Amino acid sequence: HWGYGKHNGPEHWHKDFPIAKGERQSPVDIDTHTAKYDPSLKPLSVSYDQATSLRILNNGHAFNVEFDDSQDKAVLKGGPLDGTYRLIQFHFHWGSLDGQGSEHTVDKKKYAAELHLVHWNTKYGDFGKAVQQPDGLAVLGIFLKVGSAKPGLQKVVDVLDSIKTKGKSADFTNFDPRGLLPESLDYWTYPGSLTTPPLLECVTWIVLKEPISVSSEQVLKFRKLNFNGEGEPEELMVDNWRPAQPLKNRQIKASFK
Ligand SMILES: NS(=O)(=O)c1ccc(NC(=O)Cc2ccccc2)cc1
Ligand SMILES: [Zn+2]
Repeated sequence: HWGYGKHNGPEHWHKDFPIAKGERQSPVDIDTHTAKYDPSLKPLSVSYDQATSLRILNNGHAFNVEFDDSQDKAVLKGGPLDGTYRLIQFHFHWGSLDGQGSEHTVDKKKYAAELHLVHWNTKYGDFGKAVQQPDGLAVLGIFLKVGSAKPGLQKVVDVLDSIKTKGKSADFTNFDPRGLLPESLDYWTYPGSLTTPPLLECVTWIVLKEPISVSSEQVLKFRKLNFNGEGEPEELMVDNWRPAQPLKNRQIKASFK
């Protein structure tokens, strides 16, 4: 099965998922000097006040904090988007070292980690239908650098002991994802894909310019998770990122000058 190792990692994915070599794959390098300001972009609207988190799951590739997406409770709108996109889960990608771990890069710079807040377009009724549409998903990407702690991340860090291995879940209610956002909502946007198999070309990417800072102790706790199941040989869940893919016939737009 696919993963992030030498024998099943990103260079192999195309054999089971030929769209890996498609026309709108993610992540990409964001060349800041080549992105163009688009004055018609609207400000983002992040409306997370009624968010209902339910559960945290180690799925063997990352950990997901899942939300109740059966009503408009935590939604993303505006920016490049038409319509209302409901938050279904967030997760991270991270490195074995502070010098790598993000999926997107900025002028070839890699961050220590990257947060993905995954949303789907309510016009398609459910997530499984949305991933089959070119405008089905909107993923809000936020870079993490190592420095000061992010207080709003700590509740996530402290539950990780309970979901160390693949297939473990834990109750995770009343978590407020607003505590994971930076001050500014300035962003870059482009059309792309899921960054893991099945690599579907269904995502409007919205990547914030301002990173959040997390502490060394916080990211070290991410690196204690396991890709394996309980009772299987231990392999640390680190370097669960896909490298930058060719931009091809796309322009990255910026919301700011
Ligand atoms: N790293 S990312 O945010 O691009 C990203 C976000 C989500 C997924 N996968 C699913 O959510 C699972 C699924 C896929 C297809 C159909 C039903 C379920 C992979 C990558
Ligand atoms: Zn992701």
